[PDB]
Amino acid sequence: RKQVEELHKESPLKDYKLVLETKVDPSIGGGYILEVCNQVVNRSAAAAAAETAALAKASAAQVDWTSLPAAPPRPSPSAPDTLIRLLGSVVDDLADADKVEQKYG
Amino acid sequence: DAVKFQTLYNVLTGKQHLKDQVPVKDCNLTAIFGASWKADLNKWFDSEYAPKLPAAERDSAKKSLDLYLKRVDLTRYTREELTTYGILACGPGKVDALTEKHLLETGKARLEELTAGLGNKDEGVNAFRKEVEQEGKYANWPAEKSKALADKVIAAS
Amino acid sequence: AGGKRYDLFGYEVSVATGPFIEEIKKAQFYDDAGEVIVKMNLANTPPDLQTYNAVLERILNCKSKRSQPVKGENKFAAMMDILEEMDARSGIKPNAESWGYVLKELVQAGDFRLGWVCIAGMKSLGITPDQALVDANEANAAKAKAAGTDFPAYLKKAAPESFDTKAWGI
Amino acid sequence: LEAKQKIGFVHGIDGTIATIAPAASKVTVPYNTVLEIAVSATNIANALVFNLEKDGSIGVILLDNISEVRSGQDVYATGSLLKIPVGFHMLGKIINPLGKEIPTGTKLGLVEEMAPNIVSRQPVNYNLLTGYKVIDTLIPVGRGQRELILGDRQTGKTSIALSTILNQTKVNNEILSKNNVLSVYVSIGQRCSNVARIHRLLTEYDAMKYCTIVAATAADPAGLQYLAPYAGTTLGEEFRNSGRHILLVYDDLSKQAVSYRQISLLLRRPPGREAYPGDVFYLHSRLLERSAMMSPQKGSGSLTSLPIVETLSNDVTAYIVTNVISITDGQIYLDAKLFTGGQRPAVNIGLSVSRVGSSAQNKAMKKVGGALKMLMGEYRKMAGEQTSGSQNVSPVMIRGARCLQLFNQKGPSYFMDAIVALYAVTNGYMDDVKLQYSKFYEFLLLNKDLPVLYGQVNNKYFYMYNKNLNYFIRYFGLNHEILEPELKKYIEIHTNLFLDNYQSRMNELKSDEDLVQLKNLLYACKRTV
Ligand SMILES: Nc1ncnc2c1ncn2[C@@H]1O[C@H](COP(=O)(O)OP(=O)(O)OP(=O)(O)O)[C@@H](O)[C@H]1O
Ligand SMILES: [Mg+2]
Repeated sequence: RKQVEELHKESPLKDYKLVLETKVDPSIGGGYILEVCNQVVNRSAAAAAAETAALAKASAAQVDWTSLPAAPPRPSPSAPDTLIRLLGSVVDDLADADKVEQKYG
Repeated sequence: DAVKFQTLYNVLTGKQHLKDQVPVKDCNLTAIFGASWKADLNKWFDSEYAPKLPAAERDSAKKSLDLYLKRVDLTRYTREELTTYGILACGPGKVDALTEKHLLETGKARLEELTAGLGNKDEGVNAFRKEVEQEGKYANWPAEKSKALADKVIAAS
Repeated sequence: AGGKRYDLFGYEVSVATGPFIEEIKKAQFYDDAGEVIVKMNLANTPPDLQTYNAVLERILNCKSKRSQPVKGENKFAAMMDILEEMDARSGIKPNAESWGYVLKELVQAGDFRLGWVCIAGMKSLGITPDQALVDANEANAAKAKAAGTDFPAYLKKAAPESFDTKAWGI
Repeated sequence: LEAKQKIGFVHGIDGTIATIAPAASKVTVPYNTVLEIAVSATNIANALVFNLEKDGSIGVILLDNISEVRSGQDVYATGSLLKIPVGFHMLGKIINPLGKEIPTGTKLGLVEEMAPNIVSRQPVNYNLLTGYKVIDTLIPVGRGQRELILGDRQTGKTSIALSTILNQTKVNNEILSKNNVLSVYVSIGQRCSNVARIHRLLTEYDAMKYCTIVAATAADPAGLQYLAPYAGTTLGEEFRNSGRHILLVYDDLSKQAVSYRQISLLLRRPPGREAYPGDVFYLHSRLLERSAMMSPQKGSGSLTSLPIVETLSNDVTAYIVTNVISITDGQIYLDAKLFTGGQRPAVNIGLSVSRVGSSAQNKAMKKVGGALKMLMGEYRKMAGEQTSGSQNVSPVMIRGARCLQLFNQKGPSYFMDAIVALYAVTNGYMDDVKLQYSKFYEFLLLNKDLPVLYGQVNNKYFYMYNKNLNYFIRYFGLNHEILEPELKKYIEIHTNLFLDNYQSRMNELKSDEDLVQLKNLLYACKRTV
């Protein structure tokens, strides 16, 4: 009742008299549904429990455990002049094999 | 939690492939997971999966789980170290002793290499300690363990 | 206490740039300096030459663009995009200090060819380089000369005598 | 605390749309605002108001959980316009236009906003390198520009935009995050497998960091296909107000006009020409005038737009086609006769123009584009002739054909890798070679430095290996004292080494195995280069 007339005051109309009608739901076993001045508030078990279950379901769905996470990014190689002087023509083949292994292996 | 552990059980038992061209490995799985792999896996099993189904399938499931855990513990090692340096050639029960032998032997060999290349046994031991500590730090390996291993190899030399 | 600035639509424009230049100098990653330029421009305060030179200083002296690393980072390309934003977009033109910050980066990076480009561009614009940087450019050039690093190695290797889509690497 | 306001009950539902019957009379709903329908105690079906009627009934567009709608369900009202989440956290995602993320394998922005007025936007000054030489030289695309992409089915309309997205990535990784141009790909009514392959392409080439995807597939509701491009422009809102740059790619708008027609006809609007309601011009006008190059007062931000429209039998006379050519600045017309006739991208230069010109493109590109426009205007008058004067061919007849060879591509071309290849054409260094080796030429010019290999290194700096000369070329220009002579004393030696070592060996091939191998080599070079 307190919430009923408080919502009736919060409504744009309050000078009009208020007539209250209470009904029974077989689907709802806990909580209430209140409508005043074409404004409805639903605080029921069917809604609250499903809302809390929806949060858990969404949180579980939100992550892909079957997938692999993004490894940190690799900056540029910037190979050293010493290694280049030791292996002039071979670092290209080794880098290609490194890409091949990073993709496949 | 239960979702990730069910995915884990499916992957171990082999009912599911992982969601890319990715292999199953201790590294490639514990990296996804929270590094509490075996304890939480066994706990979730004994809690939520064993009491559901009868004991008949439960025994074989626990058996297979222990087998796959041992198999991933074996999978931890690299292929080249496994095959070429002879870690697995004797067998699973001897993998541990052969790993220890290979580690001590390659440590002695690297130490002899450093001493032959540089001399100055103090300098060589220092460089070996630096190299071992850096490789441990890179392999996510305890620094105290690395120092104890290095001292052990130096004593055994 | 200066010549009032105006936008292309003739509207009066603010000059109080100091509070944003201080946030640029106080920045630690040189993408936040750009974000400060943006939040500065939203407030009807467009950047001036001193502000651009403060930003090039912060670029040259910062370590990385963002907190995490990024693949494809080029310390030179950001500076020369600020200079394209200077010459082309805003009409302002750089100065000896600006090209000095530019040349310091090419000295640190050792790229002596882009260095020689900057040395030539200076004198084509009347600017004169610092011999402390010219000598370091020539030193890097002599080093790469004696070392064979005058060009990369992949260019100094023989080509396929036979034409093949796989041999050429495509 | 929070009491939802109800307005009526569900009266009727016809597929994608619905009609509400209001409960009371003094209740009043706004227009274009979102409504909610309690399809169940758990879930809610969002909606939108599109019509109001003298009977008080409400014509409603539905957007979610249409199958769960019935007659008599309670209907709620938010009393606010449609909004979506916006921000940098959304980059790198495929997303329902309702803001819901689509898996793969705080702030809120209004979906329909007014455009930047005539004072709150700067003219076009900076370019947008799509990677293709025809679009970088002769049809210069800029930032804050809106350029249509016309073409028959399966001609490269999607691929030009994808190649733009893949060209901009390397640059954006180099330049700062204020001057980088991000991207949004809106797929209206497309197929989810095409969307999956696009996602995997961007993820392979790492172009997904600087791209988000607004997906409204073919199975999705027509209202969702309708409000997808507004969601895209709504994401462009934030980069406008934050001064950044951003590109929009509206995949086929014909499917958004079929969806708007479906909506309006099922809501019993009067038809018009080709059964459209009539204000689909105002529709695309609202969508596309929101594109702009924002004033420096507003951060000097931008949003480019590359809408795509399918074409039937290469006509430019259809209703929606003319209505969009009316709106967009320029257009990239792709001719099926040329796609089928070999050349790719199948750009038709006679019907593709750009209404910005030199002001968008670069100082180094102004002097090349002004020569190529003359060259192609002269080649257009002569190229109809089956070449009879094989040696008496004009230099324009040479340069034009070699330039068309360079126009033949598969993927995008880097700016430095395009200019240095076109300079040789425009100055006639590449005239002694034959037409067919014009791309293998480019390959050696960009990936196998001939004078660096054969030791003929007299140039002090100018070599194509460094790849950082792009910015000096872009800034100083080609007609400058420091860059002209080194450029000529690289290109003339490259030509001489080619003509001496490679052309001779090529012309010495007689076998069928070797000629097929050189054939496939040049086609591979025409694709990759
Ligand atoms: N420049 C090109 N070189 C080689 N192949 C190309 C080129 N452009 C497009 N193609 C090919 O054309 C086919 C269709 O291209 P695209 O996906 O762009 O079609 P579209 O314009 O999106 O038409 P639709 O939307 O109806 O599929 C693809 O096989 C693509 O590889
Ligand atoms: Mg397409």
